[PDB]
Amino acid sequence: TNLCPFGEVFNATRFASVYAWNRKRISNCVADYSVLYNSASFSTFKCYGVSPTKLNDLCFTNVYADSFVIRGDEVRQIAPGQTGKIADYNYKLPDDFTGCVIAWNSNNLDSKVGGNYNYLYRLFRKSNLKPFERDISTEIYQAGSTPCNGVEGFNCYFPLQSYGFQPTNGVGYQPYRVVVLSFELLHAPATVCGP
Amino acid sequence: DIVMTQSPLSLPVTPGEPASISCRSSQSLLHSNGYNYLDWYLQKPGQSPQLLIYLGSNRASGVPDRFSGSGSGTDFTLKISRVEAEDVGVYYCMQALQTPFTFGPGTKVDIKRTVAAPSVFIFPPSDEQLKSGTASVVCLLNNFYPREAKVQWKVDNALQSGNSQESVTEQDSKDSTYSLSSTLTLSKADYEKHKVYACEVTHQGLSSPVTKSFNRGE
Amino acid sequence: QVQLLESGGGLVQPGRSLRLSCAASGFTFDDYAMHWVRQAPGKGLEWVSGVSWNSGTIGYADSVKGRFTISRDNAKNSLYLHMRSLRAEDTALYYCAKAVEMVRGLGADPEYGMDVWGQGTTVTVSSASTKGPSVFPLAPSSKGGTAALGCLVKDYFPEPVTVSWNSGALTSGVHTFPAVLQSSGLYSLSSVVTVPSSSLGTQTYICNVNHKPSNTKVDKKVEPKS
Ligand SMILES: *[C@@H]1O[C@H](CO)[C@@H](O)[C@H](O)[C@H]1NC(C)=O
Repeated sequence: TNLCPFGEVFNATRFASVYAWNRKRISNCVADYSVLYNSASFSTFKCYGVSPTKLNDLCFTNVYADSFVIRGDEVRQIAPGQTGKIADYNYKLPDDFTGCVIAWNSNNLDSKVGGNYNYLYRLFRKSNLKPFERDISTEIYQAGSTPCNGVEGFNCYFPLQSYGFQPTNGVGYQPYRVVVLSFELLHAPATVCGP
Repeated sequence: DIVMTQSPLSLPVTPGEPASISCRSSQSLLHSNGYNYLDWYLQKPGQSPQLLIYLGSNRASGVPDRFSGSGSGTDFTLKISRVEAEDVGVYYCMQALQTPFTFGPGTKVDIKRTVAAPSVFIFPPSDEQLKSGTASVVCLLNNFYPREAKVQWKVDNALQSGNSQESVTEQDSKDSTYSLSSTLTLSKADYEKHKVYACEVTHQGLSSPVTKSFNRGE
Repeated sequence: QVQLLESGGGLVQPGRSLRLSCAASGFTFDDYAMHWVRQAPGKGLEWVSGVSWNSGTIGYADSVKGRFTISRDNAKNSLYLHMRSLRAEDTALYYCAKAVEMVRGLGADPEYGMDVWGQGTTVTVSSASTKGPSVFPLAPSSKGGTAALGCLVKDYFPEPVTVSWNSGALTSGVHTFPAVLQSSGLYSLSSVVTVPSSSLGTQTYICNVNHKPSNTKVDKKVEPKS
């Protein structure tokens, strides 16, 4: 009985920005879903494919953890449906999702006193994303009918925009840390599942 | 936003003796764990730098047992017990507590020898600088120890600044001496006006600063 | 064996962008926090940026904050650094270094220990058309012992030029100083050799200047003029 390292993804000191969400594999474990549900620190624990109270007897071929940091308001855009902006340009969920989303407030940690800069979010893309596609590339993006010769006027704006994350805003704007678990039962021997 | 300092700024070492270097900070790096987060880094002449010590005093991997690290609070020291011919270059101390990190100005370690005095020469602009508007004067100092020395560019007692620059070479491998050279550039409007131009050198080995001067219109 | 290869260098006018890339080969790329560290020309090092083991950046330097943008990719084992709105003060080498302590191997997570370093690139910025060197003589002072004479190269761009003396044979007594930078970006340097003065007035001394990008090999016969 060798437990699996979830503690290395939830208590990590640094989380990736939304447009470059971290994507970690987990395999060859005995995952303990008891802690992840009973905990009193989360503020949004949701599961779509399988209700939380029966995760102790479902063996998956593989499991992935996505991790990132989003605005407090926009946490209502991480869902199969419920499209919008962030789910439209940065991280889109597949429609037949079988997984869970865990979002909790981190007002104290991820917000500095004078104004942070390490967190950026995408804007101004050519077309809406497709499920799970990661686009970390930065290229100067065009407004309308104008050649893009490397510089910004009323023609080509730089996509990424910077979060402020001031420590004195209302509850609707302080950062929220999000971890999305995705389960997979591909044709292979079952490895990871609870005791 | 943490500023360090190092001491001594530059020291000459001779192969077969220990040496000690001190790095000082502004805020004590004692973390809650009780570990100091200072690191000591080395750079050889002409290569990428390399790690010496991490976590205050824990010796890095692959380096010999001739280095020692000590200190705490806001003062740390590195001591080389038996220095050799392959311990010359630059040393830095780097924090790891409060981002962004920082590097010290750097200590310059070299090989010591007997003190020698520079030889001084002057060089006026040629006739190719009489049909081109640009006038350049060069003062040359060769075969001197140690690294420290300084120059005044003097024109009719009217010291100048800004326009005169300088450059020095590496330590000669055989006799361990340095060479400095200063240049002064100007237009074709004042060069043919002032008469006596002088390069003044100050160095420890000379009793008084030496002035080498030339006059216009031989 | 562990390898860290970076690419992206080249002359770039001020007010543009670049995208440096560092590729790692020989270890589990996900258990090591990378760093990007500049190195000014003939000066001390300077930390620029970093990234932890979960693609979470750890802040940039105080004077650079606002433009640089770091990014990671564990699938392709790569670390990219996008760089926008340059100025003339951002010319330097750039190394990509690796941390030492693997994550969760022992309080907090590790970030120190820049142990393995790749050979950095040579990013530079300037606005000046490629111009050829100008060669100037430095005749002996004609004042005992051995007197020195040389030649000075001025207003050339870019590096490197190569200066020899007597076509290559004369090697004992040569001195050449690194290329200092000037007001308009056109560099300058000089070389000097010391020879016996009693042996100045009749012998032969020539310094040979070779510039590769401009494709020139000029000759200069240096002798006292009076
Ligand atoms: C670290 O993770 C474990 C379980 O995931 C739990 O104790 C808690 O989330 C963290 N521990 C703390 C905050 O002390």
